[PDB]
Amino acid sequence: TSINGKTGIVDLFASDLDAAEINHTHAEATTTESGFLSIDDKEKLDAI
Amino acid sequence: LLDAEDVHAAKKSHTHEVATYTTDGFMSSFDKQKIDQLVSPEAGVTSINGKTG
Ligand SMILES: [Fe+3]
Repeated sequence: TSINGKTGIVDLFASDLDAAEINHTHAEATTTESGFLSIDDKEKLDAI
Repeated sequence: LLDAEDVHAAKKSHTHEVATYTTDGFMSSFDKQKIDQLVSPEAGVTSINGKTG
């Protein structure tokens, strides 16, 4: 009958179902939350 | 005193039986709901991203 309140010709996507895309980015890693390694951190690790 | 029955006449507020397989007449109200459902049904999702079944 309906999906997420949508009826008829409906095209659902990731954000429509509160989902992430294939090419999606996360929050960068900080001192309190885990995440992607920053460019500066990678450069510092490579230089060390 | 005269009334509709006294003169073999239909009552001022009279109704006919619903139509059948052989005789005509009114249609049942839920039949009207049915036909109004057939025309412009908007019943569910016809196709989801071009996919059916
Ligand atoms: Fe992810």
